[PDB]
Amino acid sequence: TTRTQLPPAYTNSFTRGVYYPDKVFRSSVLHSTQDLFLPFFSNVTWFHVISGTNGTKRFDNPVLPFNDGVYFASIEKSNIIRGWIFGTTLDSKTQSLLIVNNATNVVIKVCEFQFCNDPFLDHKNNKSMESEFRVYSSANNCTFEYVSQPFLMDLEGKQGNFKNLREFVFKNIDGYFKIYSKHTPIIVREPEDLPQGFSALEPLVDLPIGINITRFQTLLALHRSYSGWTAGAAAYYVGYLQPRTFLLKYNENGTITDAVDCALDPLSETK
Amino acid sequence: AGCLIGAEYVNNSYECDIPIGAGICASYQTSQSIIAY
Amino acid sequence: CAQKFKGLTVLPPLLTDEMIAQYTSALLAGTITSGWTFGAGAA
Amino acid sequence: IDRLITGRLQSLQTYVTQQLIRAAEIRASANLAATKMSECVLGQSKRVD
Amino acid sequence: ALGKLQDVVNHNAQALNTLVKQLSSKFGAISSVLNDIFSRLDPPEAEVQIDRLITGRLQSLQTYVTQQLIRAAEIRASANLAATKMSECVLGQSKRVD
Amino acid sequence: CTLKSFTVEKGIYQTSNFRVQPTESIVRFPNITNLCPFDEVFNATRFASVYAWNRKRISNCVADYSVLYNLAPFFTFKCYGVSPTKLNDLCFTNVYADSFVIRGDEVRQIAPGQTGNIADYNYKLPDDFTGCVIAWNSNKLDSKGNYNYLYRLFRKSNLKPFERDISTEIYQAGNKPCNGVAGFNCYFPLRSYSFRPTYGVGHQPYRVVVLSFELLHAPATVCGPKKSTNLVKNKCVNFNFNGLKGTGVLTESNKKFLPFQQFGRDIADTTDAVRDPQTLEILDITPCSFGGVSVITPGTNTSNQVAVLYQGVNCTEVPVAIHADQLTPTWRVYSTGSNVFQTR
Amino acid sequence: GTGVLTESNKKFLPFQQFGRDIADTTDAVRDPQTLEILDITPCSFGGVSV
Amino acid sequence: STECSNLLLQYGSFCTQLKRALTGIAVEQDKNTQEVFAQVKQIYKTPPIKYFGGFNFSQILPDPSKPSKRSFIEDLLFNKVTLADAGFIKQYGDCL
Amino acid sequence: STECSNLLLQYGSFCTQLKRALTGIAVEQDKNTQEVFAQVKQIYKTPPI
Ligand SMILES: *[C@@H]1O[C@H](CO)[C@@H](O[C@@H]2O[C@H](CO)[C@@H](O[C@@H]3O[C@H](CO)[C@@H](O)[C@H](O)[C@@H]3O)[C@H](O)[C@H]2NC(C)=O)[C@H](O)[C@H]1NC(C)=O
Ligand SMILES: *[C@@H]1O[C@H](CO)[C@@H](O[C@@H]2O[C@H](CO)[C@@H](O[C@@H]3O[C@H](CO)[C@@H](O)[C@H](O)[C@@H]3O)[C@H](O)[C@H]2NC(C)=O)[C@H](O)[C@H]1NC(C)=O
Ligand SMILES: *[C@@H]1O[C@H](CO)[C@@H](O)[C@H](O)[C@H]1NC(C)=O
Ligand SMILES: *[C@@H]1O[C@H](CO)[C@@H](O)[C@H](O)[C@H]1NC(C)=O
Ligand SMILES: *[C@@H]1O[C@H](CO)[C@@H](O)[C@H](O)[C@H]1NC(C)=O
Ligand SMILES: *[C@@H]1O[C@H](CO)[C@@H](O)[C@H](O)[C@H]1NC(C)=O
Repeated sequence: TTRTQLPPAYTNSFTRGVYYPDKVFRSSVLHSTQDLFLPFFSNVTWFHVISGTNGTKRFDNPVLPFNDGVYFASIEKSNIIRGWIFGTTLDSKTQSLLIVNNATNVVIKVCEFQFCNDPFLDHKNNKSMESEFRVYSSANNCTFEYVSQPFLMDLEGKQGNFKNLREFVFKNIDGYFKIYSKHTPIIVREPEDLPQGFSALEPLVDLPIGINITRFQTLLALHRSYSGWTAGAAAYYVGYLQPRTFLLKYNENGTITDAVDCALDPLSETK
Repeated sequence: AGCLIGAEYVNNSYECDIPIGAGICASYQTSQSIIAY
Repeated sequence: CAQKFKGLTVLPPLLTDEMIAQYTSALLAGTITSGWTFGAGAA
Repeated sequence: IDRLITGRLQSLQTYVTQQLIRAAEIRASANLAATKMSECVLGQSKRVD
Repeated sequence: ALGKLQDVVNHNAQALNTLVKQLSSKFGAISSVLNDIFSRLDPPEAEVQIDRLITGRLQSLQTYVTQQLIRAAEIRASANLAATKMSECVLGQSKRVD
Repeated sequence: CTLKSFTVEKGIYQTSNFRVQPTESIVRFPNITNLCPFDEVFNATRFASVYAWNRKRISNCVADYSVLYNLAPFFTFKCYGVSPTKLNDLCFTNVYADSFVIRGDEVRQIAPGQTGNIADYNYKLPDDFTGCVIAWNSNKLDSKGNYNYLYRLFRKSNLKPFERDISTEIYQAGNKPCNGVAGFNCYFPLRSYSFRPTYGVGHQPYRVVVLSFELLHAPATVCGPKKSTNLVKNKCVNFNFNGLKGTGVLTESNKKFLPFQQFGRDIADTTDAVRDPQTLEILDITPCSFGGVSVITPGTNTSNQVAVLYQGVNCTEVPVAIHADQLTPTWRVYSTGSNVFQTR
Repeated sequence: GTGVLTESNKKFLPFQQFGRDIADTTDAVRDPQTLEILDITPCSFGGVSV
Repeated sequence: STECSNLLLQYGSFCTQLKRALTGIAVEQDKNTQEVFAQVKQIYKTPPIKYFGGFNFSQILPDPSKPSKRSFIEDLLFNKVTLADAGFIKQYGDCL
Repeated sequence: STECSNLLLQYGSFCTQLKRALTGIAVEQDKNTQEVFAQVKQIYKTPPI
């Protein structure tokens, strides 16, 4: 549609973006690790996926550069966002990825696809195989496939009044693709800022592909206005990563409960 | 000793608490801030 | 100046040359005007 | 550069060890000076020489 | 006010901790694990690779012994002073000032 | 012997140390794997040049190096930096044979430590490459004026590793870009690859393949199988969990590992626990007992009777009747005729 | 090398090129364009305390 | 590492002097305590009556109401310093 | 030379120990001076005569 641009804003990330760096289990020790992490109190962009212009589709799928990592998050009430297509230039001549959630399969499909200008999906399945696979029309050559249980184990069948706090980190390095995730409940209905609380991003899956990624794209699920294609309200956060030095304090259980960096302020370096 | 940033000098003379050097010491007192004397 | 560079510095002493002189003057005055009674209590 | 680093580290360690050794002599001299001050200036000493 | 007794324990614990932690240093070798360096290298260069680690560990042990002797000297001096103070204050009356 | 004298005075001396050797060897490896064809990665009527870079993937397979010798024309399997004798049972992860055909007239350049014009333009060979050199007698089949095996002699400049030449971009050295003409100072990769028999000893492209290597960064993926053996408890044994060498006593543990967590460590940056590769059981690794020995003697000028002090070990663990598998062979210390006394 | 190039008061002989000090380190250099030499002093460095 | 034992033998005697120095340090540590404390050849006992001119010595004299004959102030000092010590156990039984 | 620092980094921490050893002596010097000279509680003065 002839939609207009929107001004991206920023918010304080507080203490967020901590994942287990190493496989080895340790308890009651204060280990210091040097790896890429989200700096404490850094600007994170907070695109608001609301009903655009009271029912007009918006282009809230920006072609954001991947750089070295992302801190994609979600404070959605329901499931609206599926799809993390990566690509050098997002065309049929470039190998591209996509993490769909059709039925109960991740469907890790590593091939070349021709992508439409505005890819989107339907949250409700079509009546009488659905025609949801309109994001691409042709696939040329294929190398790797991975089908398993969906990455998202969160369910909304219990009741309402509680939203999701999905968190993800997409790190690609030296021919590997690691995925980390964690879900926690939310008490306050305000989506302006993330609650201040430590969370551990346990690893979920590792990929051996060696694709070159220079951009990040996201997809949305809009089944029908029930003019245009629309659904409810949503919001996701995008944050970049740079190498840093961190100190982690394991507990008796062996889980990371708090972390202190070594570059934020003089007290941090003293610690 | 050098350049000190983050402390306010006072003319009152107190007993030394944290030795900065060259006869100057710093301490936390009265709202509340770090002073050098 | 004074070698310097290569990460070789000298830290100044905590007590300057005037406080030491004040201490010595106080000791001399106490010894002269009190004897040895100022070393065990009041002068 | 590995061998150069090893040599420079050896020199630095030797210097630190010599400084540590001399610090003990300075400490002993300071203790003797403090004792002599407390026993000669603040009172009268009966110890010979 | 018992910081003098705690300082000795802290110094000894710190020295032991740094001696233990010094084992993980590579010393410029290919690997810090004896089994991996033995299995992943041929005899012609494994000898010098092991020799580098041996020299580093010997240097660490020599240093540790040196500071242990240096600390023992001060401890002996303090013990002599304490013995003199005991013999001169407890077993009699002292006229020495302070 | 340790005092280097024939006379010993009254006192206590430290002589040596005691330890317990391992008694059994235990290997525990995953029972799931696939057959590994070493030279079946390529299957075509005619091979391609370096520009192809397309091949089937080989992984999660039993890399038995005896299969390499089984093939008749296989010759080269030695690694420059690692002895093949240890490589016979070494485990690696994500190792595949690259598909690229080069002249092979520079043997020293393929190995790490040398870079040349071919490395400058065609494909960079850094001085520190983890891959090994693998070759086999297949020159006659691949080799056959005939310039089908195109090679990029000239490029813009030197290229970093993995920046292979796929899209041909000819050199530009003028105000106007080279547009359809192979003029002066502008070169094209279209030239004969020296297929003529004038150099029949060898000049034709010889298949040199380098294989990427990973050193225990992940659980072992490709390596030959070994005889798995049931684990034992309360015995100083040689455990080979996950292909890692070790020696210690295996016992039950309550270290609550996370679903993905495998290993375990303590403040001493050393291993402390391990999970069974087959069953979902957690065990803690600890070495079997050791200590020091002190000899108490009244002096050789009086008598030859001695007493032996074992430091830091309970009397039950090391009695005077154990001679099955320990250090100190002739050290019987007689028996319980003289009572054993337990001290601090 | 890195240093604060500034004016110099050293009287180099007409043939002399380089300068040295007691610690055997570079102290002055000959100007290629002109005949006026320059001093080399490393810029500020030090340690911090909290 | 059985090979490393043979390789280290090529470096001469780099273990005898270390052991000798450590043994000398331990012997000196024992001698220090013997010099400081062992100053009396007799073990005297306080009288059963604890009246000494009106002075009260109950806070420093030992009391038999404990397995260790330590005074109140000695117990306070021991509790103050017990944050770090040798370990109080060296029998290896509790070491896993 | 930052590359020299990189080739030094694998030698463990041989710099923190030296810094602590020197800071110990630096702290001890002030105590040595104070033990000798700071032996009085008040600053006495002499009469004008
Ligand atoms: C380490 O993780 C555990 C959870 O796995 C934390 O909670 C502990 O969980 C165990 C298992 O239920 C509790 O044991 C139970 O204790 C009750 C009595 O309170 C008893 O009736 C049950 O039969 C069972 O034995 C345990 O009490 C509970 N808390 C603690 C302190 O162990 C545990 O807190 C985590 N560790 C730390 C230091 O937080
Ligand atoms: C010498 O000094 C000791 C220690 O101060 C004196 O013993 C103390 O005596 C007082 C006076 O009775 C005790 O206070 C009260 O004692 C009762 C006893 O049942 C207790 O229930 C109260 O809560 C309160 O504490 C005090 O406990 C006691 N101290 C000890 C360690 O026993 C002693 O009387 C003095 N002797 C002379 C001759 O002055
Ligand atoms: C960071 O966020 C603050 C608050 O929104 C804003 O004022 C500032 O310009 C932002 N900085 C950058 C570099 O985006
Ligand atoms: C403190 O002393 C300085 C001189 O050292 C003087 O300039 C200043 O006015 C004084 N401030 C007062 C007395 O408040
Ligand atoms: C082989 O390994 C798998 C790992 O999932 C395990 O489930 C299976 O029980 C093992 N086979 C046997 C015979 O134990
Ligand atoms: C030795 O015996 C057992 C273990 O063998 C245990 O009580 C402790 O380690 C020791 N006990 C005594 C009384 O020495």
